[PDB]
Order: sequence, then C-alpha cells, then structure tokens
Amino acid sequence: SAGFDRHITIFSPEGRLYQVEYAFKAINQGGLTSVAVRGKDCAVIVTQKKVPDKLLDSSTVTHLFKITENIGCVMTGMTADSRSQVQRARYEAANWKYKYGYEIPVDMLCKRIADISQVYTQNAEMRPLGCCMILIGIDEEQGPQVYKCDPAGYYCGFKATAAGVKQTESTSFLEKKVKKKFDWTFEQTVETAITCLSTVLSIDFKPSEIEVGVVTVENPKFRILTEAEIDAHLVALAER
Amino acid sequence: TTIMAVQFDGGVVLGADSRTTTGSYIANRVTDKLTPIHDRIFCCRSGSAADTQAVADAVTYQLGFHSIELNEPPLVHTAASLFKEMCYRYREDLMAGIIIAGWDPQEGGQVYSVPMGGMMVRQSFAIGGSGSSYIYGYVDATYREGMTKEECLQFTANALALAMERDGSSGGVIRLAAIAESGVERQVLLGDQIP
Amino acid sequence: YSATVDQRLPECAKLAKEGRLQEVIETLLSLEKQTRTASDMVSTSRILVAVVKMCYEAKEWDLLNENIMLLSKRRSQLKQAVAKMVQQCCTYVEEITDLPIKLRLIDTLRMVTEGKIYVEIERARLTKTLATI
Amino acid sequence: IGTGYDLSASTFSPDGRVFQVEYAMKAVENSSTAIGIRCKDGVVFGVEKLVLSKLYEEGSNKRLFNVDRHVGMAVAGLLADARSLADIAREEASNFRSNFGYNIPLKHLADRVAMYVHAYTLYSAVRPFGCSFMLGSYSVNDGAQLYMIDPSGVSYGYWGCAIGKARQAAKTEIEKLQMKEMTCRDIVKEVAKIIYIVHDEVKDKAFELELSWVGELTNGRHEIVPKDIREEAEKYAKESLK
Amino acid sequence: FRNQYDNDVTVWSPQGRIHQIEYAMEAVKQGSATVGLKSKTHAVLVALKRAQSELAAHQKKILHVDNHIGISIAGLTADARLLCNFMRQECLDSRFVFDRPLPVSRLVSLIGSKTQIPTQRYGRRPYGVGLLIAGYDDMGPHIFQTCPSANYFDCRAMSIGARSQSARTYLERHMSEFMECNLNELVKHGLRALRETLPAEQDLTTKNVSIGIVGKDLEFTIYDDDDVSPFLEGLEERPQ
Amino acid sequence: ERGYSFSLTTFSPSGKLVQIEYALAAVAGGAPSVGIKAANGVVLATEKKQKSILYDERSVHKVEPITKHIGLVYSGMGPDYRVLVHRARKLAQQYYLVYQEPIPTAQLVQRVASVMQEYTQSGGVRPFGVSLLICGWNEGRPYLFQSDPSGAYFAWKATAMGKNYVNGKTFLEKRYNEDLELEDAIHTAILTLKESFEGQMTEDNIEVGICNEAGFRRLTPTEVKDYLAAIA
Repeated sequence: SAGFDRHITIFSPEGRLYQVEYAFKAINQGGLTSVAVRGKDCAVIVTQKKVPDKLLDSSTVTHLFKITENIGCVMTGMTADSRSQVQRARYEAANWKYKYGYEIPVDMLCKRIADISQVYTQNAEMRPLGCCMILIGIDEEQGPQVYKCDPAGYYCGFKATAAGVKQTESTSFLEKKVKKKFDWTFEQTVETAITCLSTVLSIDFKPSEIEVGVVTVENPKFRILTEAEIDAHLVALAER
Repeated sequence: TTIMAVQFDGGVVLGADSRTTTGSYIANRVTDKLTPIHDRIFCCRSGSAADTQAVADAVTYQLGFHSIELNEPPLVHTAASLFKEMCYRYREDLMAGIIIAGWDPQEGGQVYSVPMGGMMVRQSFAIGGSGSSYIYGYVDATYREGMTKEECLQFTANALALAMERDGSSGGVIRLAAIAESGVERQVLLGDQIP
Repeated sequence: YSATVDQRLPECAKLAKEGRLQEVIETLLSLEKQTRTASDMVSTSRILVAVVKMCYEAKEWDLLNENIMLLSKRRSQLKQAVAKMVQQCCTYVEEITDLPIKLRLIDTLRMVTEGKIYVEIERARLTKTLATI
Repeated sequence: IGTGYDLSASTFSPDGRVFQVEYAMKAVENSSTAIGIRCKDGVVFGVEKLVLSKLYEEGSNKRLFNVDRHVGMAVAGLLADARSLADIAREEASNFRSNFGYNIPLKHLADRVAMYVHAYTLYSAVRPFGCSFMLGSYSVNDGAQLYMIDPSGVSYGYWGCAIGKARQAAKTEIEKLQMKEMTCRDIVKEVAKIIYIVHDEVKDKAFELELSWVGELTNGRHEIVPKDIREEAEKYAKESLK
Repeated sequence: FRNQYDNDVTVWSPQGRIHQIEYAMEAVKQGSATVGLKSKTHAVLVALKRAQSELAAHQKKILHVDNHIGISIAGLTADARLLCNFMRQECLDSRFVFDRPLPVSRLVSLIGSKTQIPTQRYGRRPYGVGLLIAGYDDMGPHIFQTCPSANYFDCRAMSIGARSQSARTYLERHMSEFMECNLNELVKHGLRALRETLPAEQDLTTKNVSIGIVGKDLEFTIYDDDDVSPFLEGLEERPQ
Repeated sequence: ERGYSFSLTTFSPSGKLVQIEYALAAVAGGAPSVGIKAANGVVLATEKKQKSILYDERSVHKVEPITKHIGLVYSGMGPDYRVLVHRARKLAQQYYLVYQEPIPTAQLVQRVASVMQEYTQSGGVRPFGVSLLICGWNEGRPYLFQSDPSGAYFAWKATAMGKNYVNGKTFLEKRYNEDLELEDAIHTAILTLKESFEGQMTEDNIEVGICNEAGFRRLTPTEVKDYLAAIA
C-alpha cells in the first residue's frame, strides 16, 4: 500500500507518484497565498505580505517579479526555490530571445519551464523545485494570457487562478465570480482580486500588505503597481 | 565605414554611413551601423558585419539578463566591459571595431570605444572604420567642447559629409541617435539635409 | 469619529430640520463607511439610527429605501446595525396608518431581509402586521 | 519526527518540508550570535567570538571577512562552512568583476550566492551549507544594503539582523534601538552594548568582541574597527553595561 | 537505531549536528599527543614518537614540507600523508609562480578549503588528521592547528591527540613565559608538556621524542635521538 | 514480492519488472481516450473535462500532430506526454532530414517505442507514465498504433485506454466493423467517450483529431459541436 513515498522516480502501486504530491503540499508550506485575474485586455496579480518585524527591508521582500520587459511573474512556496525558478525562467527567456529573435510568449515560456520541471521529476538527480508559478503577459492576436506552472511540470492557462494555503477556497470564489460572465475591466479585475484575497483571508487588509502587478495592451511593460496606485485602487475599492 | 560618436552634456550623438560592400560591388546601400542594444544604450559597429551583429545579439542577451536581474538599467561601463571581453576572447578571430555610446542615470552620456584588437577606452569623439582615417584631421580642426544637440547634429552632419564625399567606403544615408534622460531620439539625414 | 458624530448630532440634527437630503446623506455615508472599515461599536449604531430617524421624520420612503439598498448592497456592515435598521423600520411602519406607504414599506422590509438575523422575531412582528394587512 | 524522510535533502515530508534545511536552521540557532546594523552612510558588523581556550591566539577563527573591497562577510554556523561559502562568494565576485568590469551590487551578489547555496540544498549527493551569513556594502551611487542568507537559501533584506542562540533575544533589544538616522559613530556604541548584553556569562562565558564596517568613513571600504575606535567602543560598553 | 544519522557526512542530526564530522574529530584524539610552542622569533613542534614494537622504529610524527613551513600529524597515516603531498605540491607551486614562501595563514586557508570538500560532498571520507602547523612569515612565527572538522585555529599552543588535555592544562598554567622564551627555554617547556602527557612509568627518551623547530633565520629542522641529545641535556628531571 | 517492486533493473522471481506494471496502472488512471481506424481514415478522441472553468481549454491540447500526416493522443500523465511529443517530433524530423521523405508511421512508432523503453533501461529514471495512440495514413492505408511505457508497440483496429477502458473496449468490440466509414467512425468514437464521460460532453469538453489521405488535422471546436449535435 504505502512505503513508496521515498524516491521521486519510484512508481507506487496504482501508479501514484507520492513525492510529487509531497512537493505540491510543500508549495503551501510558505504560508502565503496568491491569485491572478485576467480581463479583456489586462491581467492582475496580487499576493499577500507577512512581515515578522519592521526590521526587514520591505523593498527587497517582493513576491512578484519580472521575467522579461513585458512578461511578469508571481509565485509562492519556498522562497529559495522561488528565486531559483525565476532565475531559470529569466535564463530561458533570454536564451529564447537570443535564439529566435523575438519575445517569449507566455504559453511557450510556461511550456519550456514545465518541461524543465518534468525532467526534474523524471530523473532522481533533482528535487523537483517545490514552488508553483503564475506567469502573465500580452500576445498579439490572442490578447492577455495567464498561465500557471507547478513542480510536476503541469502547465495550463487560466482565466483566473490561485495558490497558497487558501487554494481551494480562492478557486471556489474565483469560479463564483467568473460564472456571472462580466467583462472584468482593469479596475474591476484588480478589485475582484483584492476582494478574493480579503474574503478568503477575512482580514480586510491595510494597503501596505499587498503587492500587485498588472500587464495591459496599452502598457505591455509589466508594471509593478506602486504604493500610490495600489492605495488608490484598494481604498477606492473600500469606498466603492 | 565612418561611425563617429561624440558625447555632449546630457548624452551622446552617434552617426554612421550606410555602405556595405563585398569587394568593389556595393552589396547593400541601406546598412544601419547603429544597433539598439537596450532602451538607452546603443552601439556603433565597424569591421566584419557578421561578427558585429553576432556580438551585438550576445551582449543584448547578457545586459538584458543583467538589467532584468537588477531590475535596473545597465551602466555603460558594464556594457563596454562585455564588448571588451568578447572582442579579446575572439581577438585572434574577430575583425570588428565597436563604439559603445549611450546614456545612463549613474553618470550620464558616455562614449566607449573598442577598436581593432580590443582597447576598452573612453573619449570625446569615437570615429571608426576605414573612413575614420580621413576626418581625424577634420574633427581635430572642428573639435570644440560642449556642442548642443543642434551643434552636435551639425558636427555629425559636416564630419560624416566630408567622410561621405572623400571616402568610397562610406555611402548611402546618415543615421543619428540621441540618448538622454528624456529617452532616445533616432534621426536620419538624407537628400538636401546632408551638407 | 465618534467625537465628530457626537458633536455633529446637534449640528446634523439642526441641519436635518431643513430636509436638504443630498449633502447630509453624503456625509453620513462617508462616516458610516469609515466606521464600517474601522469596526466601531456605538458610533455605527448612532449614525445608522440617525439616518433612519431622519428619513422617517422627513417623510421620504424613497430615501430610506436608498439607505437600505445601499448598506445592503454596500459591504462590511455590522449585522446588529442592519437588525436595528429593520426593527426601527418595523416600529416606524406598524404605527403608521397609511395603506400605500405601509404596503410599500413592508415590500422593502421583505426584499432587504435576505440573510435573517437575531432580530427576525421583531421582523416576525412586522410580518404579522403584514398578516393583518 | 519524520524518520524515513530526513536522510536526504531531495525528499519531502508528508507535511511538505525538507528536514535537512530545518536541521541546518537548528544548527545555526545552536551557533554563535552575530549582529549587523546599516548606518546612514555605510554598514557595520559585530561578532561574538567565544575563546574556547586561552591557548587560542587573538584573531583566531576570524569571522568578519570581506568578500570584496566594498563587501564584508559576517557569518554564523560552521567555520569550515563559513570559509567554503566565503571562498565561493569571493570567486563569484571576482568572476563578476572579470566579466562585467565593475563592483558587484550587494543585492546581485546576494542573489548569486543564494542561488549557489540553494544548488547545494536540493541535491542528494551534497548537503546544504549549514551556516547563515551576512552581506553588507556601501556604494556612493547605490546606497547601503544588508542581507541575511540562511542555509534555507532565502536572501531577504534586513535593516539589521542577528543569527545565533539569541535570535529572538537580539530582535527584542535591537527593536528598541532607533536605526535609520545615526551613522556608524553612533551605531557602533549600540552594537557593542547589544552584543555585550545578549551574551550569557553564567553559561558560555569567555567571549571577545570583534567588529568591522564598510562605508565612506573608510571610503566605502570594509575593514575591522580601528584599535582606537575598538577600545572606545569597549569603553562605552563597560560604561553602559555598568 | 537512532544513530542512522551517522553513516555519511551529508546528513544532519535532528539536533543539527553532523555526527560523522564529530567522529572524525574524535578520531585524532586516538593518535599520540603533540604540542607546539612559538617564541618572538622561533616556533617549536615537539611530538611523542610511537612504535609498533620496541624491535622496530618509532612512527614519525613531524613532517617537513618546506624549508620555512613544517607540519606535525596526529591521526590516520593515509590522510596525513595525502595532506603532506598536497602541502608540498602547493608550496612548490607558490615558490614557482610567486617566488615567495607560502604564507602560513594562506596555507592553512587552502588546507581548510581542501578538507571541507569531503565534509560537504558525498564521496571522500573527512580528513581525520589533526595537523599542527608552525612556520614563519612577515609578522613572525605562527602556530596553526587544523582540526579534522575542516576547521583551524590560530593558537599560542595546542596539544592534539591522546591525553592531550594534560598538556593543554600545562600550557594553560604556563602562558606567561612562552612569548619571551628563547630556543632552549621553549624546547624545555614543550618537553615538560609531553612529560605531563606521558604517564608515570614512561619517560621522554631519545627514541621517544621528536622535535621540530622553525624561526626567522633557522629553517624548519627536525631533530632525532642523537640530535635531540643536546636539547635534552639541558632538560631538567621529571618532578615526580 | 515487495522487495522487487522498487527498482527497474531487478527481475521478480516469478514474473517481470513491477515498476513497468505500476507505470501501466498510472496509465490506466488517466483521461479516457479512444482511437478508431476506419476504412478511409482514422479518428482519435479524448475528454478534456476539468473543474474550475477558469482553466483555459485552448491553452493546452491533448491531440497534437507529429508531422503533416501523423497525430497522437495519450492517457495518463500530462508532462510526460509533452516530453514524448517533443522526442517524437525530433525523431520524425531527423528521419525526414536523413531521407527527405515523410516518415512512415510504423518507423515512427518503433522509434518512439525505443526512446520510451530507453527510460526503462536503468534505475534512477522512472518510465513514462503515459501510453500513446498513434494515427497515420500512408501507402493508401490508415495505420493505428499503441505505444507502451514498457516500450511495447502494437496495432489496433480500434481501442480505448485510460479510465474505464475495459467498458470502452467492450463497447468498441460490440460496435466496430471492418467496413466503417470516417464519419461513422467519429460517431462511434464520440459515443465511446459518452458511455463513460460522466457529465454531458460539450464542444470543448472533448478533443478529437482526425487523419486521412489529406493528412492529419485536429477537429476545430465548430466541427466538434456539429458532430456532438448530430449524435445528440
């Protein structure tokens, strides 16, 4: 029955890869949560921030990063795995730009990095980088895309996705919002993300506890929403 | 060719001809020797074209890597260092002279030159190519300090015009770029515009 | 906040005796919004009983209708506040002897009250008034 | 207790945690205590070094290294681990200088060293570097930064942090200090008293204090506290520790 | 067995120790004692030679690596010998490329770097040899003790090996003269140290002791039964 | 028997490698997929149903083409399927470069079988938890193959693996005839998906690709909706 949960390369009875699920549970171990919402021409990423003390530099503890000048990234899990995976993603995107002469589409970036994680989970020489990824960007003739990658190398596009400790409830809230079939304008997308986080956390957070990134068609650059604009957005949400 | 780049207070202006030939036959008369390496750092290429483009893409990848890791645009010094090491490591096989012009917030407008063999140096005017052996006296006689954007434009126009009319390896058009805090301005001189 | 509203109660009452709905509704909306954000105990009760009292004495039912549907549509409302509002409307609808007003008001008390609350016995009192109707 | 899962660093837990890095956490918390504070125009470092035997010479097992001319090196954990990590960091800084031709930013060096220490965290044939180290620098055109990187691989930015058996203790008494304004002259005093109060005298006695700093006070150059300022800091300590 | 945490160097104890490293540390406690002293301008290494049988020669414990730097081993013969050839090769490489003697501190730093790799990486056993390093450089004599935990210490003196605590406490009693002593004085101090290590029934005979002395102008020279004879003629009698 | 269900290089005293059987058990737990070879062409389909409609169905495709006339579907792991697609594309294109002629599907199946059985050669690397369905048309003949995690490859007039594969196989053997037409083949395939679909297939809930004399093409959502309506 059990005892096959020791090696990444060992198939259990019923063909169940325990250690991969162990890594998926390790994703949650970071204790944080993150959600991504996409509109007609925008894609908003928001994540929670926990600070044990004022003693840390808040400018360096950002949980969302930028893969290329128009491709942004957010992720959760173990932070060391997080930074290693963003380093690998940036390396792969730069290699793609070098070899093929044009910017990496979000779907292809997710596909290649998921292939890397698959090769990690296929051979027993690697711990399969137990951190989940969400990538955002804009592509011509297809519009904005939001893609998610996991340590198993399973990648998929999302109209809206979530991660962290509150994965299931955040996904249920996302489904409840998307079943209403509304256009989700940029401010509306951002507010849906903030409301999802606040309700699934039941905290009604101060604006200093969230980092937000957004990519739009008119602003293809991955803009990290600064304190001024996140304050505007979420205190407007408060009054709205 | 004639790639002369000169910096001014606020940035650097860089110009080039548009002549590329395989022997006595002009292969392409629309050549651009100014390849944008980043948002506010450019380059000027002389010598074998394939080597210049290859190293241009390589350093584009490298300083894109650096700029995306630091979340901060690269300094001119780092870029010029990349061209220097790339040139030296292939200096036995590299026939290419590069001028690294550009502006950065750290210091401002900087001109770095890596001629044949790989001198990583900086100076006021960086003239390069087979057409750089003619206007050297012309620039030394017309060198003054602190040309404004208009005065820098006229310096470029006249200097590359003498190179154009005097040298047979410089032909076609004249391409200019102005890099500053406001951004990068790229302009082209053709027709009656060139003196 | 509670100081603003408690020195405002004389000021806002002497302002209310003029009717002038728009501006007072706006200021009470702002203060109720900030107190909903801050989760305050007595200022929220005073301000909501104040707005409901002002609508009822000023004799508009569309305005109190708007108050009900705003802070039902608006979020982060204290449940005791909604309860006090509907129970005050109850004690402001059973004593009135105007048939169209009474029927419209019980219609509003019916459509606001999704999510029944501990005061649903007092709402049972008004639904028995509706039973009489 | 996780038996059957913590024999290697490539095996997760049923709760989803690598116990090797947690054991490295435990080892670091079972190590000496080092504090650092970034002043207005530089950063300072402080090491509590236990003289296990008076037979040891002063300056033995020097713990406040300097990875680069403008970058220091404070570290807690295993001295062999500390030296190996320092050596790889120094080679990384030298390679950065050789390839890119200018000084390495503290954040970029921290990212590279965190990636390298992670590369020893997730393999099975190697073991994570069970030592926590400090990165400090001062650049006239960049500023001052401080970073703590533990064997877990996380390189977070701390204004001034501590690592060792008095992590929470040093947090409590470094929180009361106001930090962002005064410079090294008014920060060395606080560092000295903090280090001299966190140490336990009834148990684990026989310690000495060594200090180092980087900043424009030495032209952005990391060096140990000068002997005059060192004895002045010790004098302020003995006056303040009463 | 709760000690499944000491079968390889690459696993940590639940309490955060590498028990294999600790066993390597205790390994050099098995070898014979060896104590070193250093003067203003002279550093001495004195060791207690041991023999498999009295019908065979005593095991050499003082090794010459270069004219200015000398080492003393206590532990495995194989690991110590390998470290000695590594030392000789590095000292020669320094003399060849820089034409200057290898600094004592630099030599010990490269020793630590070399011996940390077995401690960190699976494969080679940790170097379980306690090395006493005595040399001369710009700031004078140095005594470096490289513990088999891939750690080293700058020490006024150290005794490593069997019953070395007696010599340690002897030197702890007798700091106050080490700095200002000349050759004969420091030699007799070291001999008294070993005599403290040696039990009552045994004494420091000619075949029993090995003495290595280095200094500013005097190269690292090792003395033997006939060579230690003048130095032991000035030796006093055991205070028994 | 337990001491031998842990490595891929040790023979069980009675039978064979148990890790291969466990990889097969992983395969049988995947998404159901049915392939049918008609007289004039082949059809293979699968179910793309997943919770959280938030998921972008167009983002990933379970049916992919290898060349202008070769397509494949899987059942089991996703990322392993992607890796198999990559290796198959590389191998087929190497054959094309060497021979300047479209790769025969039999050789493609043989080569992909060799590459997947390569992962079964030694320990430390798990076998692919994916079984392949290969559709192809060449020399006036529609070919349908199955590739195994064990590296075994065999032909199939019409088969179905994945979840509830036994019932689907019984349905196929109670439905399939040697004179089946392409459109009727698609009808039978969608019916096979249906009898264990569990939740009212939509146009995007399933994914079907088709190959014929005109090469291989994955059916667009519009044609899928039309066929679903025709079957009703």
